[PDB]
Amino acid sequence: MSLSVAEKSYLYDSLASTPSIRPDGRLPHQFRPIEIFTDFLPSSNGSSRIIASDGSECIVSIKSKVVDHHVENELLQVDVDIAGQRDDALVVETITSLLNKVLKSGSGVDSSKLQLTKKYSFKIFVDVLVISSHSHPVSLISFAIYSALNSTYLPKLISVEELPTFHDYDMVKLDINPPLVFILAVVGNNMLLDPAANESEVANNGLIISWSNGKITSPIRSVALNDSNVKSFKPHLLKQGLAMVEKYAPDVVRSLENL
Amino acid sequence: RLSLQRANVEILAVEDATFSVSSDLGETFRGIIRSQDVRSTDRDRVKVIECFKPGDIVRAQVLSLGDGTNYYLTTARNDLGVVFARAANGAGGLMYATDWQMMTSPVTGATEKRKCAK
Amino acid sequence: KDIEISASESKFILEALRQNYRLDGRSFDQFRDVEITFGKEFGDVSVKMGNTKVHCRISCQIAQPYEDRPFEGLFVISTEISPMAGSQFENGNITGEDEVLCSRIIEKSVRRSGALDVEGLCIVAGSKCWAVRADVHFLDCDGGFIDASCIAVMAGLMHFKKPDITVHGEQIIVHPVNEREPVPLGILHIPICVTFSFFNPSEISIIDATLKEELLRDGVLTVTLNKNREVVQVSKAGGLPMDALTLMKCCHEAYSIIEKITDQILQLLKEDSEKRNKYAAMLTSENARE
Amino acid sequence: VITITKRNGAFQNSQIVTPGELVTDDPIWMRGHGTYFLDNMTYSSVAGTVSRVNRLLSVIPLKGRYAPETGDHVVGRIAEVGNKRWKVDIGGKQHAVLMLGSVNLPGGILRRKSESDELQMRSFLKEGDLLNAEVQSLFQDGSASLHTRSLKYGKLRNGMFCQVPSSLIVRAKNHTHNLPGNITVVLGVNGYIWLRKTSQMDLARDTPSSWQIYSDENDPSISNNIRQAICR
Amino acid sequence: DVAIENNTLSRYADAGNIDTKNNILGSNVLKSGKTIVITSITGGIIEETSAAIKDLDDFGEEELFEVTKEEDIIANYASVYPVVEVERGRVGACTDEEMTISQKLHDSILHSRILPKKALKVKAGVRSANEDGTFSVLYPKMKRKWSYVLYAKIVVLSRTGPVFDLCWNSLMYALQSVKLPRAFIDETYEIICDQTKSVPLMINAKNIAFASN
Amino acid sequence: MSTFIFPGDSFPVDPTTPVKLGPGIYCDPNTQEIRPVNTGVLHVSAGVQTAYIDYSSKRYIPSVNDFVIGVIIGTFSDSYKVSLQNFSSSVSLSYMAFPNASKKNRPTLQVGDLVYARVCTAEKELEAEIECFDSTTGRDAGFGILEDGMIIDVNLNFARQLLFNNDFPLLKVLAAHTKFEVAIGLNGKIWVKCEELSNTLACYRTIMECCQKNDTAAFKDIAKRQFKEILT
Amino acid sequence: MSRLEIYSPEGLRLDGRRWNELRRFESSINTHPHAADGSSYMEQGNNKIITLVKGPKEPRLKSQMDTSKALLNVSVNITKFSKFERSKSSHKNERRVLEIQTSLVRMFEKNVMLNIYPRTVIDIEIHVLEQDGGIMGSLINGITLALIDAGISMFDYISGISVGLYDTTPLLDTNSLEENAMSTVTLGVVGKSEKLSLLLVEDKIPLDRLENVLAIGIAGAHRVRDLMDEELRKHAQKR
Amino acid sequence: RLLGPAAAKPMAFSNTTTHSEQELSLHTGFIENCNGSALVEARSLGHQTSLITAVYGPRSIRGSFTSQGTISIQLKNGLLEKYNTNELKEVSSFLMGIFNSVVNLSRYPKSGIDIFVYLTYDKDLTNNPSQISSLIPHCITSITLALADAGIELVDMAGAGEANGTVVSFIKNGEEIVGFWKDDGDDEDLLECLDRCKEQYNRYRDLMISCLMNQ
Amino acid sequence: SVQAEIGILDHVDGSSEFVSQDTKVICSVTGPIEPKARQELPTQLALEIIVRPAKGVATTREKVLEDKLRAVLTPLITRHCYPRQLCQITCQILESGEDEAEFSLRELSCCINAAFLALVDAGIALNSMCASIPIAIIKDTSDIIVDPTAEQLKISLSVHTLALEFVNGGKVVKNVLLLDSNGDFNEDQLFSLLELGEQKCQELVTNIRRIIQDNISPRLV
RNA sequence: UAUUAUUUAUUUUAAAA
Repeated sequence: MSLSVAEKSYLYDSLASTPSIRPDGRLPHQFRPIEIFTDFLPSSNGSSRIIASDGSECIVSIKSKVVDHHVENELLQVDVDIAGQRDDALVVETITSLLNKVLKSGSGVDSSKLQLTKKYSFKIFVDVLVISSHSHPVSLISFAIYSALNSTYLPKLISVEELPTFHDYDMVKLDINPPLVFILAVVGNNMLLDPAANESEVANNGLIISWSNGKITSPIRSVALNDSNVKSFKPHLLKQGLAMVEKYAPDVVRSLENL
Repeated sequence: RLSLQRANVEILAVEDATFSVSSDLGETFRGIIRSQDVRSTDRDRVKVIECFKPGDIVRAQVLSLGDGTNYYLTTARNDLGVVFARAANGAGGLMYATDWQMMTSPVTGATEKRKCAK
Repeated sequence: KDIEISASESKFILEALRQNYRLDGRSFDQFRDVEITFGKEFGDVSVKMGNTKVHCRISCQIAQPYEDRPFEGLFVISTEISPMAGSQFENGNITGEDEVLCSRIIEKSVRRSGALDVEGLCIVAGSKCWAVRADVHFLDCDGGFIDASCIAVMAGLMHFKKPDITVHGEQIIVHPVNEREPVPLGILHIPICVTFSFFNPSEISIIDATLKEELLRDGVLTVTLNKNREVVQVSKAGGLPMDALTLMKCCHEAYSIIEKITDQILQLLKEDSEKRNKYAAMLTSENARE
Repeated sequence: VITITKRNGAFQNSQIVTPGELVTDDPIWMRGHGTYFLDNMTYSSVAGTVSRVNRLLSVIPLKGRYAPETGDHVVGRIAEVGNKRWKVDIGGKQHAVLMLGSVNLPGGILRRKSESDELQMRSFLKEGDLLNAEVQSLFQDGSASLHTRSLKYGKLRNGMFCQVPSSLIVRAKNHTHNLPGNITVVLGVNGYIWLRKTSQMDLARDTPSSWQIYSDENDPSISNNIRQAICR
Repeated sequence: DVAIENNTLSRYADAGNIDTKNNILGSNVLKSGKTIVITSITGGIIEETSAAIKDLDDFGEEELFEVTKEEDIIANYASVYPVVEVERGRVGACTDEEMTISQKLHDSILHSRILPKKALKVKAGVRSANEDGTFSVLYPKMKRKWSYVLYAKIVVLSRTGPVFDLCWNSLMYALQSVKLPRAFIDETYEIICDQTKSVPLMINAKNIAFASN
Repeated sequence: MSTFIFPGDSFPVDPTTPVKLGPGIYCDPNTQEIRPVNTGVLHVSAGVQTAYIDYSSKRYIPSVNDFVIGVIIGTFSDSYKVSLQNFSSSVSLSYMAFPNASKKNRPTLQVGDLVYARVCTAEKELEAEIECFDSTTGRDAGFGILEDGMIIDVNLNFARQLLFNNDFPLLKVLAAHTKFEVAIGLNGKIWVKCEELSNTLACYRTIMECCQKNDTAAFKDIAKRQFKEILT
Repeated sequence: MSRLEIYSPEGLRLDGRRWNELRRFESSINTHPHAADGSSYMEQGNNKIITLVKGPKEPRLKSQMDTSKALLNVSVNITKFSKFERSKSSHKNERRVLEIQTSLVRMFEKNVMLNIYPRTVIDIEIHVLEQDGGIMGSLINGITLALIDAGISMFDYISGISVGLYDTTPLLDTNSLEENAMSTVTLGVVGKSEKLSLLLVEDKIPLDRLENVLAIGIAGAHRVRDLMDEELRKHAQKR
Repeated sequence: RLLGPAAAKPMAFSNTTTHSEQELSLHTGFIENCNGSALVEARSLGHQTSLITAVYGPRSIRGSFTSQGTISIQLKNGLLEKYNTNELKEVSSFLMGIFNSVVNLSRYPKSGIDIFVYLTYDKDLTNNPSQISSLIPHCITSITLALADAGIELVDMAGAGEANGTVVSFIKNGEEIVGFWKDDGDDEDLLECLDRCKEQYNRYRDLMISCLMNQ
Repeated sequence: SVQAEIGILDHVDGSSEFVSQDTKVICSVTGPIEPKARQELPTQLALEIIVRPAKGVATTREKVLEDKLRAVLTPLITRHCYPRQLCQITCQILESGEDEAEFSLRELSCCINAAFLALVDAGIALNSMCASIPIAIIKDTSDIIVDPTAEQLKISLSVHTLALEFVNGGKVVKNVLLLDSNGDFNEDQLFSLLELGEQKCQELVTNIRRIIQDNISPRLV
């Protein structure tokens, strides 16, 4: 739902206080309960479904294609499709352009782990289907592509240059370090991790931070969360948010790589 | 646009006699001249077809913001009304104001009733 | 921007149906008299059935086949409707329900059901093939849009002729239409559509409803048969729920119509072929001995 | 820390009647909701339990939105400012209508002529505002007609909004209650709840006009312990 | 009054420092009054097949072709495929103005006989792999044939009236400043254009025209 | 004096004699010359000398003192919304434009009802207005709802010839076969009604066929063959 | 796979079933409670469909409001990964979707009592996660089960079943491989009756063979209604 | 006609056939269609950039009842170095999140402002083989120029700079950050990125006022 | 000699069919009718011009064909006596009668003649009459020919479309509505064909006046 | 100010006297 200007000023004064009074009252580093299903699409090499606390849901499918990397530039393509939105929408093309940067072959994802012959390699097709969304889902999708890439199985290669052949039954597991994306909301001088729906509506600005190989990696953004209260932030808040994810990201990876 | 009880107009200028006026610019305002605000003598029960025509230039003082979408204008003054019109909805000659509710073109000689301003 | 039907007009037409009366004077199982007219160029056909008038235009060009079927030719069809057939149609409304359903039914009847010999349209496998296109122009709308359009396309495909091709090793040369006479397409069977309109005051079904009857309709059914007693395609979605007995009666009644219409197209094509081949008796090369 | 429930392998983890089946063949009945009449017999249109009250035969479906009735202390949000009325989001099948002659106007009546009726309403009751009112009457389609003709109903502020299913609202004499910790709850029968700090009116009226209620200005100083109480 | 700047955006702007990752074969920046016209010309290459009856090696079919063939004067000339983009502060698809100007430029270039088809032929080469001279290209009947395809994009800024005359005059300047990159094949073998060597487009100055309303 | 004329032709009337402008001729607001704009037969009547052109047309243009058959397409607070012809602009029918009207009583007319009215206002820059009783003469007989029956589409020249010219044998040849009641609208509409539907159906088919066959002498054979066919 | 036997003399098909045996039918209700008013996860064979019903609600714009009934909008989203080969979006592939969506709207607008819900709209959002033949029939089953979950009043069930005809032997619930080798008929049977609300024949079938195919089609569709009905009984008694 | 023959292929150039200071030039006010114009050009090392920005506003939105204004920024390809349409709209949403914190939105009720940036020429002269990061600072300076020329209220000037794919936009003489963009780059580096961009921001902050006070 | 029919279509106000050589164009006119919000003109009549090709979809080629056909019919219609109204003029090209990829004058000329006849059948207020002919000059023998065949177009140096405006019995050429010329020509050839065209259009309206009179006269009384 | 209103009408309670 929307929010009235009366309760908007109520949340701003309570969140910006030195004791951050969250709506649900969690800590600025606590996340909401998440349900993640994996391995349910037989036709796909990997699949996952994630259900957020506010009813948000996202489905990821992973297909593969044998391609010559000498002629195929990007070996990892992300195709996002938000329900109720057009394919040429701005809210879709931005996340599509952003997810292809966190999962860029040779950057956030090393192209060596999906190579085959000297001539050929595997191309990963990550298709995203956002069934329901209440806030910016770039962080919820990153969790879904994480659990899907860590459960993906690609056909095993059987090996003068000739076209490659694969075994009939046996398949190898795709071992790739999948980057993670976090959303941070600044409300005055307080930094919040995983902002809710109503929380992201009164925030002064937002932060997007990637995380791969146990460290902060490119890209990172500072996109707004609502056109109403867009406020410039002190550089110490950027450092505080960039340092807060370093303190709690391993707690996420440990709680996310268990599958 | 002429309705039975209102006359939709398009604001082209405004006072700053000096004024201010701006094509593909996309910047234009519009108002509504209600029948109750056409004249001061006998406000109710008038005929806007005999006071305005589509394409006529009207000098009118604003009353207030109508419904956000349109403004509310009035012409219940001697200096407010049609200030530049043409015969047969622009298909004739340049008419000029004469009486308080009569407008005529010199060359063609045709007369048409308006709500003039003089 | 739509058609207004008065309450008295709706009641009169329905009550007339309850008394076995159609305003035009046809029976409930009577198809409108179809009239095929051929233009100058091949593949130019104008169909008139009642006040409904439709004009078709066949064309072809070299195209890339589908990688799933490198040995078949393509078939394209567009059934856009202009305000010419009635101001209720908006120009540029290509995704309308009438436009989509008309294209899909003729596409299934021609391409999918093997009416057009797509394998004969293969030039070079996986590279060169004929893409036979069918353009349909709705001239005057008095109902029976897809019924008239299916007769126009099927008459145009049998009247259309493609440029000739000679196979010379690995080379292939397309003769200009001015040198060699073009070659006709391969038409296996001739599917003809028949649309049924249903009403309820014990239901009444009429064949090939006019525009006025089409607006007071409670349910529509489209069947497509050929003279080979084959059910090419059937489309029924919603409206009055019907059972298998009512459908089979519609199919048997439609077969009596599509069989006569088939013989007419074959006869009207033969008459048009002789009109434009007056001196064809002198130019015969393969002749009998003695 | 995060609690991530993980699953692998699959996609996920009285009389009952279904739509289309026969509930009774007795013509002497009064068909209610979830029930349709056909050929002197009675069939079900939804999936639920059969209800019998006197002669009213109906089927209560499982899942269902809020059905507004006459005299309901509801909490709704303003959707749009329409011609001589408001569209308030109650949570039913349709938006409920709040007529102009059914609220406590600021200056008593409209100050005209100057602006239209609709533009003058947005000055104190814009889109998205949250308030509470009572369903005065119902339309033929089931739409609710609200009214704010008392000091008890007004524009909500100084609190936070939460939503629960409408079926989980136990009926009681009082709609709003005072809670320990200087907090007041507004249990709307439509499922909309408004948790706010106890005000001067609800504390002094439940225990034993002007545009001051249409003001969006929150309370200046709220205790930090009171706001954290609303979260719990 | 008009002011133009040719080859300003072109790949061959500097004869000494020819750009590597440039694509424009020739450009022109025109400004008449307050309207601004920017016109660049990229290009591609297409392989043409020999569908002629001469390859049948039959005298009868060839004689029948020569008798029945009718003269087609404009068939020996090609045209450019322009893309007009008049910036008027709007969003959406192509305006009726942009589409009409593109069609007029195509129809006038074709009828005025600016680009004959023989003037867009590709003198095909074969680059060799001699010993440690890495590569070497040679230029001259060959089997495979090619033809140049010219694409033009026009961006009109600060439009104050009819701009078709300005788009045409800006295109006639850019056409008189394009160079066709020489092409060659290696020794699955697609064609490659030269990195620096190029030949200017032989446009007959007899047929070039200018616009005025 | 009747002659065929074309647009742009010279008007065969001297500018000395004052001539009244009718439908077909146009007075240029600039050059003040009288010139034709339509294609048809020119008519000039030798006190007042009027001139007009009789052109073939099917799109009805509202003109005052015209009897039309309209279809109600919209009910409102104080007026109906009537359509005189498809795709055309709708006309206005006020609730006070009825015999024995009252502001406290809404007329019993719904959408889809056929009304026989009179055009009382036809301003080019405004919406046309109709009424179901003559505001000038007080007439009311014949105006109002056309219950049941069937409406027919004809060109404007066929409808005008049927209402005005008493020599048009269509009405006479129809009475020779069946008794009926007819209402002719100048907007190309003809409403007929008989006791039995079979008679009304034959009247519909005859008026349809007689409209396209301009041979007036063939109306007798049309009704003879049409009424004889429905007997089968 | 490869060259297979469609209907062996031993009465066994290529996937092991028999002529009158359906694929496995696992339906689910209320799978998306916090994202729609009606939810149904349809899993018929390898077909995986998510059907979401959002309504009846106020229309976002008054341009789509009916003062006498509700508006029914069916949106079918066929994912890029529904098949083996990840299909790329084609301009021709959009026409087939519109025909399916229109056929579904016209089908359920006659069975759903839209008069009870005036001035409202009912959005049906469908996501096909995997398809393996008989996709049209499975789409019908998902809509019927999702509308019931949303409490939308209907006259009866609408069961979707697909029947194929191989030589002279009809086969129930055709999969993808069988549709590629025979003619296919999809049916929309209303409840336990023998009345059809949908009949799509997209391939050639002899007229003398169509009578029997419909009989076996409406029969097997009654079995589909039982499987859907039983799922609603178990979900209502356990809650 | 348009598009041309589908069988034609674009030209291919082979790499084996034959072989501190960042210049700036600013202009404003030259498009009659819009209210405020701008033209920024920069040529450093083997990469030349030249783009044009036009501002059409404020435009009164019919029937709108918003309290503050709405900014619409749209990037559009030009004639050289064409980027994908997805990444262009990504920079557009990043730019809109910047100017919504700079442009006085409360001073424009029931109206919107439409920005049009045309990347007319993005030359690159590298010897032998995200590239969009080198244009974000130049686009921010171009919009602020055209927004100031259009008489639109802007709370302080806005500029940015690049530091190996790291783009940071400052305000109040670098006191507060209004935008953050970083593609590729390395790790640990952050203090030197904010420093190299801040000195580049002050270089652009005063050069924009130079051409704005002359002419 | 040319063929033309009137009132062929039922569900429109006015229709026509014009034939020349092999070019066939069917045109329909409906108006005055209710215009769209983006179409209405406050003082005069709005036109909706639509021409559709015989093959394929409507491309940008027919867009400039609409713009030229619009420039001819707009001064030919008394737009001011239909304020806030719409007129839908739709031309359907049945056969092109020429090489569509090379020439489009034989279709433009027929659309003008078909639209004018359809406007007469509809009853729209026309300020005058109109005639249109295609003109070409042959390469070898620079001879001006009126209404050239399809083969003569492929052997021509320049092609021309002349649309004139006739008043007073079809004898006084009031103005030159449209003269569209493409190819190679100089000032002497222009006035040579312009003078030749003025007398070929003059006998066209004389034949058009006879065509429409043979149809409208049996309708009226 | 719903026995109020919307004009090419988004009113969805116009019934009683």
